[PDB]
Amino acid sequence: MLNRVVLVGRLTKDPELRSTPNGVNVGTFTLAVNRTFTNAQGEREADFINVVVFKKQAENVKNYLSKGSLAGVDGRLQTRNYENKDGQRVFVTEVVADSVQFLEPKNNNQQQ
Amino acid sequence: MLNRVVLVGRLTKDPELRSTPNGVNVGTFTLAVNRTFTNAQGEREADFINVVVFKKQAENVKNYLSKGSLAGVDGRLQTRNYENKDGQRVFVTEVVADSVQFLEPKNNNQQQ
Amino acid sequence: MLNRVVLVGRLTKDPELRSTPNGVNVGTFTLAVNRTFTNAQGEREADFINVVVFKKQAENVKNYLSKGSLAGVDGRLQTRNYVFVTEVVADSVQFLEP
Amino acid sequence: MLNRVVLVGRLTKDPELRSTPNGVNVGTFTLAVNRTFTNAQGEREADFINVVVFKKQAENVKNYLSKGSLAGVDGRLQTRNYVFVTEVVADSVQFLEP
Ligand SMILES: O=c1[nH]cc(F)c(=O)[nH]1
Ligand SMILES: O=c1[nH]cc(F)c(=O)[nH]1
Repeated sequence: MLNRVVLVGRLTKDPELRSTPNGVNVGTFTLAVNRTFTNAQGEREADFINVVVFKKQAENVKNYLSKGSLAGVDGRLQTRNYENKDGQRVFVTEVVADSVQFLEPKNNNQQQ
Repeated sequence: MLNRVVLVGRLTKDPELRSTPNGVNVGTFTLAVNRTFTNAQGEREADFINVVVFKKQAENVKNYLSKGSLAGVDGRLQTRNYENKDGQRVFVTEVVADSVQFLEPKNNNQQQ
Repeated sequence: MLNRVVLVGRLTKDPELRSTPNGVNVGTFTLAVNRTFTNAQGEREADFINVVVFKKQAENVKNYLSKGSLAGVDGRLQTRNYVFVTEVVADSVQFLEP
Repeated sequence: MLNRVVLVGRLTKDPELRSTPNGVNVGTFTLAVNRTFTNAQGEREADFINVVVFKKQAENVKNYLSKGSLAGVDGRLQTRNYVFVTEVVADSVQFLEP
């Protein structure tokens, strides 16, 4: 069934890259996306989307993407449930990126 | 900034419609979206997206949408943080629908 | 760069199916997409989008999709030339009717 | 019915700005959208999409957007006629450069 997400935002931290003994690399980062419908002084808010990326895309994210860089994301919305180390159920909604595009560096509105 | 979600899935329960004394109606429902990339016998999984709808769209959802109906959704991805009644922080990612389209009823693959 | 199109409409005619000299199936159809909001006059307009789909999905388009069938399409917007033509290249198609 | 297009590309020429006899500003520009994946030969192709934007957004397109400027576009796919023309009608435009 149809499931498509497109985002443009800025990374809040530098991307992390973990791995499982199953041998696959899993990159994660948070995308801060300012709301367009409230972009005006006195009411600018952002949403913070969790993006997850795997395999090849995941390493090109760790190399070339840094905290504060503008990135575009294209993917699916997916949900998980796990148990944290305390025994509480955790429900997650993340964007699984099919492609991540590097748009602008960290400080492009003062450097340009 | 760009933020677009498009979904087609089936409702897991009947939509709920709450209200605040601020006088605005807030409709909510969960959309179950089968993954396209695993649609085959032996590996069909779905993701369960929380959709939120307001004002007029929200009532036309409660009238005309029921558990098991196929619905299409178009909107933004948004995040909230609140405190539940126990004092734990709760982080939510939901789809805020701009439009909700009614596609097929509950039992359309046996009635058609 | 990002390029994504998502559509839901009905086919105007029956899906067509050709092949490439490389042996790849090329399914085509036109989708009538009603506008969700009416226009200044109140009438409902539809747009007529040309969709293209490849390989085995194109065969399932030919088998299970007919004139008037409701379909969802997910893909890219691409431009071709001779007369400039724009079509949606579907990587995914969803069959909303049996 | 659902109809959504999202694009990121660069303008091929300078944005144009006309008006309707009803007094609404109509901004137009062409966006060159590079394909993310290369083709069977390995070359990178771009698509050239016609974008249309209205009212005050069209004015901010004329002020702040120039040939070669990077822009994001969010809107509908619509079809017009005389020669069949398909354009993206932008409800939102994002300026990726100052
Ligand atoms: O009714 C139609 N209008 C336009 C078309 F391209 C088509 O196939 N059918
Ligand atoms: O280089 C270009 N190709 C096609 C176009 F429509 C255009 O404006 N520019």
